[PDB]
Amino acid sequence: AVTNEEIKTASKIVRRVSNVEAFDKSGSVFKGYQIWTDISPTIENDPNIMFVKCVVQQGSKKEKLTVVQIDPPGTGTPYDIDPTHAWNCNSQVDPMSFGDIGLLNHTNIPCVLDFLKHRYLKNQIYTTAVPLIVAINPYKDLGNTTNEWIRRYRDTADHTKLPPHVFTCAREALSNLHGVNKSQTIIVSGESGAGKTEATKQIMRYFASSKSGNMDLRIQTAIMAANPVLEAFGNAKTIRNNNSSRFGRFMQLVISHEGGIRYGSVVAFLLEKSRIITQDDNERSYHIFYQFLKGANSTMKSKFGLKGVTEYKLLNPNSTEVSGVDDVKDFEEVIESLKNMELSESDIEVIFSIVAGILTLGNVRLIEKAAAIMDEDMGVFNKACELMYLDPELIKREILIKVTVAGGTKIEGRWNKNDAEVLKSSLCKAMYEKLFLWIIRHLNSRIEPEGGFKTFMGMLDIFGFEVFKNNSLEQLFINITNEMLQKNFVDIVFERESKLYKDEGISTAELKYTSNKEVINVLCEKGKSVLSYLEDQCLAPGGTDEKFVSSCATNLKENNKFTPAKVASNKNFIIQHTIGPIQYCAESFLLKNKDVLRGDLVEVIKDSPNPIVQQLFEGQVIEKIAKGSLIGSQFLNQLTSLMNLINSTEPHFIRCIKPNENKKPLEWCEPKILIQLHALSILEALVLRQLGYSYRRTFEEFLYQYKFVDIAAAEDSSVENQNKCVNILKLSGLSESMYKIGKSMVFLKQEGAKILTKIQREKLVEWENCVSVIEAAILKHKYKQKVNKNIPSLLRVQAHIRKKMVAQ
Amino acid sequence: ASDMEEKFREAFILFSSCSDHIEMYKFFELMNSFGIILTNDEKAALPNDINMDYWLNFAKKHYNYEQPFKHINNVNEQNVQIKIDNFLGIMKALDTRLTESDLNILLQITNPENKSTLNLKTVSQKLTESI
Amino acid sequence: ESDVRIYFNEKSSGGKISIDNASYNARKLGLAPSSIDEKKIKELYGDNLTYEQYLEYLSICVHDKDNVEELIKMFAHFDNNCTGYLTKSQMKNILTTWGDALTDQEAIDALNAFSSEDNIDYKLFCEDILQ
Ligand SMILES: Nc1ncnc2c1ncn2[C@@H]1O[C@H](COP(=O)(O)OP(=O)(O)O)[C@@H](O)[C@H]1O
Ligand SMILES: [Mg+2]
Repeated sequence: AVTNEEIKTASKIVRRVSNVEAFDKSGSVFKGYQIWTDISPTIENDPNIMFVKCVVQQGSKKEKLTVVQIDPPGTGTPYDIDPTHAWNCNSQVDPMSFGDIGLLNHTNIPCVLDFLKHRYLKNQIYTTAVPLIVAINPYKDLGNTTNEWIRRYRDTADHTKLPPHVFTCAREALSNLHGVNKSQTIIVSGESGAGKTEATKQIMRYFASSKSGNMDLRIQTAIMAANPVLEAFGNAKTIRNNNSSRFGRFMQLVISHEGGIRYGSVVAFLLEKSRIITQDDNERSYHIFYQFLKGANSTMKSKFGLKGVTEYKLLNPNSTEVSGVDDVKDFEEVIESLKNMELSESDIEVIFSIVAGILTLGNVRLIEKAAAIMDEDMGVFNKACELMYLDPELIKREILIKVTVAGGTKIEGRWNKNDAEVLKSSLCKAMYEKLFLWIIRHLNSRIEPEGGFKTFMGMLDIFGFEVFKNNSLEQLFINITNEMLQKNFVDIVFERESKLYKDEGISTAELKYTSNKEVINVLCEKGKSVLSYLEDQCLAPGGTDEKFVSSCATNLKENNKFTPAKVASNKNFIIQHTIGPIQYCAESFLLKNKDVLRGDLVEVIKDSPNPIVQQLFEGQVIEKIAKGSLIGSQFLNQLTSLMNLINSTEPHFIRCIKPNENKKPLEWCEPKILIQLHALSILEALVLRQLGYSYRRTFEEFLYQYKFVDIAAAEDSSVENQNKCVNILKLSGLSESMYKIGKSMVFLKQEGAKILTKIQREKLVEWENCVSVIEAAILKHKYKQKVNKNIPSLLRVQAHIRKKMVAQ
Repeated sequence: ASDMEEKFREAFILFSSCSDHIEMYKFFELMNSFGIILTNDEKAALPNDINMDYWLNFAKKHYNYEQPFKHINNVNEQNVQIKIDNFLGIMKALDTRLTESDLNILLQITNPENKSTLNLKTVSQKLTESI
Repeated sequence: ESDVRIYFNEKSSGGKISIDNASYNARKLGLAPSSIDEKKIKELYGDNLTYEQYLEYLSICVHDKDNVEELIKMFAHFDNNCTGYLTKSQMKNILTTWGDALTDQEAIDALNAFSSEDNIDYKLFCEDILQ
């Protein structure tokens, strides 16, 4: 499962920032001094392990350390590591005692990974790196998202006494909305299988839980019913996920302060059309196909003339079954959900007639006569069109008759087998995508507010940055979205910090901002971008994929953000994305961008006697291709609208992690988790929060915490709290650069706060023995209490051992 | 006669996660749980891979049977009372592993009342009872 | 049902069975009694049971609630890295320190009978003894 490309990437993410203090004043190793190292036979032999715990041996030199691995258990063998391969350890720390990664003394990569690991192993899958919430997929039901948990997270007096959870984010977002009359957006991001759709569904169920009723239950049920429907039509079983979302989703919700969804709006964008036609081995198409064919009753099967799951060219005959997926039971849920979306039994029959029609059309065989439909399949063709409420003669004419414009005259001709197969495929894909969008459009007409949203709760459930072996146009669109989301993240972190300093009268010139404006421009900017050049090449008469790549290298020399490829320089390009360089393959890019149904076929569909079929392409406009018709052109339009809307809201960020590629609980692959920590800006979030005046506590908070730095200045009745703090700070030994006194708070640099903790500790040296003995005596009591809870279980083991003894 | 062996054995395995060997940092916690305090020079002279038997001998030689928790309070001196928030301040300043729960438990035990100060003779008495 | 009377008659003295012989009969009968079940029937009828009290005792010794999930709790508690394994020494220390503690020979034997290796899959050990 672990690639060498993952090992190369993971090792590039590791950095040694914190220098290890293994020696005393005398130059002697601190007895038992623990470090993290990336040098071990355990690491060579186990691709899952990236770091091991070692103790620095008595006799080490500062230039080269002699260490012995202790965790995982080793040989007891001393070996030598260079200090650039030793990292600080958070020894004697409970990972369950606090929720933020940043409250750790050491936040180096082996330290972050260990904290997350030990929490994950105790079924604490949520951890913050403010403002981000990290959610690691447990690949099992932990039972932490039940109604008892919703009521607990919702009705608890002091919100800060609850551990991190997706419900904490749902609660904070809903409090701010109603508290300061401001719209919010919960952004759920991660890779396929990370747990995004689950986190989304969990948050919606939290929102749908009202303390004392919802009179708008009819709207809430329609919205909640969208989950099974959107999944059936837009999710598929891939190799990396049995229920993969193959679209981007955005929702706006109107939720009462007590819980209860009153209004909503759903948006589904970038649906993977190619899946409708072909699927890789061990991969299915959209669940709906299998749910429908397997679950449809005898009457429905005879009406639509349905054949089996293994009997359709559009469906892989070998990946029909999925482990723990009952398509029949899921179909019953889908029918009920469609009914709850206020669709009539007539509407539902049209929905499945079109699905049956798309499937039937895929079975029609074409031959070379110029192309022609096989006579054997002429009835199969007619049934397909009747099922899709389309004109059989007019649909036939659009698949087999070609209208070329030579000179300035229209010339009737014929499509060859290959060209006609493309048109038939395009019709299948277009009919499906527009039906999927119509179901959403219909839902929105039942759930949306008549005059638009005043204040809403936004929700984005989107694929994070994608870095595959072959990165195509879909990866380019995903990575462009994620660049806009990264700008949103760095912008809000800055805006929030800049306001705090300003409110307290601290200098905002010291603050740091890393813009991705350069890479946004190279990808989107009108006239000088990859997307602008993709459009020009698509609109050009002799436009090719190679001329697109060539025009990119020729006109994007001002920034390093565009870099031409080394191996096959043409047909390949590389972009300097925020998470590093991503290499795209421009092969089929123009074909992919132009993959939108042509003018004349659309007009036949609009001319259907069925009102639902007439609505699929409502006001599409007739047409070679125009700018606004290309996938990328429409994509950038939607993206700007979507981003303008989110930039108007207070953002919330849920970053999901897939801990292994095996879909197993309690299985931790460090190289894979590290690539994700990086890609999800979890590591950058720690960096950002640590910069500048990192520590901020009220005068009273500072005085309780740093009391014994100078107990005389702290316990002086005459001086004010603002003055006491300047007296403690001036006497301490801290440089003026390390601290600032604000209106209500003491502002400290991260380094200054650590020195001040160390000053206070020197002043209380006489307590060290007393505090050690009290703490250790309590820990011994605490450890025995954890044994006591498990003694009833042990009595059972012992009882069975003594029974097995008698048996002998 | 008052053998502490069975208690020294159980305490080692609570700190070693039932293995017959213990890490250096966890040996320090174990000895300290019995009031044993070592100097940095005594710490350095310890074996690098401490086993059960080494501890059982070390504890017999170092444990103060007459006065465990002499490092919280010595009966030979007198000067034994601190304000609750000052004690909690010191506990936190020296970076305790002890959580808010653990500390609150320790507080209602060693201070059954809500008296403005905590007595260290009462802390050492209560901790000795709990051995 | 037949074996229940057959085993009782083998250990029965003056129409009554002792608690140690009643527990031995339950072990012979494939039941796994503990000190808790032994203390329950002690609280009710003393150390010598009639045939009615002996049957009622075998009813307490039916622990249908027993499975791998339940029994593994103490071992799982000491498996900090969640490997699903513990060494023989870890498990011997658990089995001989707390609860109805076994002797060091009894524990060593039970473990040595299960595996020849130092690292024991404790889920498989518990599954084996339940049989
Ligand atoms: N919080 C969770 N608890 C339990 N299982 C989960 C959780 N999140 C995800 N899963 C499991 O992982 C699978 C993939 O998660 P999913 O929400 O679809 O991720 P994504 O949308 O990022 O691809 C789920 O279908 C489910 O089996
Ligand atoms: Mg999803």
